[PDB]
Order: sequence, then structure tokens, then C-alpha cells
Amino acid sequence: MIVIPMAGMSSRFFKAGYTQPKYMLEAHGQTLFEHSVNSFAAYFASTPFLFIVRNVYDTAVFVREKATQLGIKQFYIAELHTETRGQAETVTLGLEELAKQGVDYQGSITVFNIDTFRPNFVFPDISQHSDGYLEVFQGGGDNWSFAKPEHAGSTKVIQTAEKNPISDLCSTGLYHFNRKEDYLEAYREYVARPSQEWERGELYIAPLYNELIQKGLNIHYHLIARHEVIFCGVPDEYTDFLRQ
Ligand SMILES: [Mg+2]
Repeated sequence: MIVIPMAGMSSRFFKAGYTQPKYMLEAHGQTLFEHSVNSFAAYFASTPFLFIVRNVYDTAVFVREKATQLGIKQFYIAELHTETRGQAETVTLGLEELAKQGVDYQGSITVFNIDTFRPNFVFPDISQHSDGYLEVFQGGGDNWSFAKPEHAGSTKVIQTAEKNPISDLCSTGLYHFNRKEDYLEAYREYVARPSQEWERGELYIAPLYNELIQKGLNIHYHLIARHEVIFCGVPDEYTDFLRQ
């Protein structure tokens, strides 16, 4: 199941002068929402999608209309009524809402964000031989979530960090978990950490893998090329995408 947490707020875009939430902005004939979800076009007929939105800007209606139009055959919308502390909480609340709708899903979940485009995405082979994996690229700077490799020739991940550059393998924002239950258990452990371990209040997805790795689960990374991912999460990137 492809899960897209999109309950956040477009604050940088608001300041930049846009009055619509970022995912409704248009570029080259379609909304950023469409550009991002189309990454998974190969799975529209076979895989369920869970869109987790907020009760603002009539987003639930927008998503339902766009998803139907894209031809996504099975999708669910979880509408949240309060802001969350971050994507990890959004995902957890969305999965809880899905269950409240009567849907009993126990399979894998692939978390992705609406700020990223991954044209022609196809699941890598490692997704069939691991408990979870983080898609990564060779990135510049320190403002990414990082995955630390065990050693050359192995795609095993021994640690992840959201702001600490423990490696040069940066997350593309695609986080896969073979079992929904493992995601929820890692989340539960993460929010229950003794207070001394908290460095911030935001709840991001990447750190959750440390809970799984500690429990001995088999977590890997999958390296993609820089040209296979397009980021459109800040105003300047949207402007750049508009020129492309
Ligand atoms: Mg712990």
C-alpha cells in the first residue's frame, strides 16, 4: 500500500505568495499532487493508495477527484482534523483512521511525500528480501535524513539520522516497511522513548528504522541516481521545476 502523508502546512509557499496549498499548485499541465502520485502509475491498477489529508482547502474532495481521474482503482482517504507533529504521526493517525473505516489491512506500506517526484517508479528487488528499505541518493549538504551503510557490497542499513550526516546516502523520502505492524510498533517505541533522548518534538519517519534495526529486523537501502528524483518541496524548487 502506497501511503502519502499530506496533512502538513505549506508555510514557505504561503510566505512566497501562494494562497493555495502546495499540492494544488500547477506545473506543465497538472498539479504537483498529480506529478508526485504519477510516480506510481505502474501500480494504479493493482495497489491500494492511502491519502492522509487535513480538513482544509477542501483537500479530501480534491484528492478523491484527482485519484479517480488518474485511474487509481483502489484508494482510501483519511481526513485528519488537527495538525500533527510530523509525517510519522500523520501516517500512524491515517492508518488508525483507515481501520476506523472498517478496512483491515496488514500488508506492506510504502510511505512517500507529495513534495517528491520519482518518474517510472518500480519496486526494487530488495523489497522482496528485507523487512524494510529506504530509497536513497548520493546527496549534497546536511539537510536530509541519512541512512548509514554496514560496509561496501552490502545494502544493509545500521543506522538512520534525520539531521546528523552519519553518511552521504540521503533519503529520497520513500520509506518502505514490509509489514504495517512493524511500522506501528516502531512508532510506539519511538514516542515512548525516555525524555532524555528527545532532541526535538517533530516526529519524522527515518528515525523509526532505528527501532526496527535494534530489534534485529533486516533493513536495507536502495540507491537511485540523482536524475531519477525531482524535489519540489520549497518555493525555489517549484520555480526551478516551472522552468524545466
Ligand atoms: Mg530505545
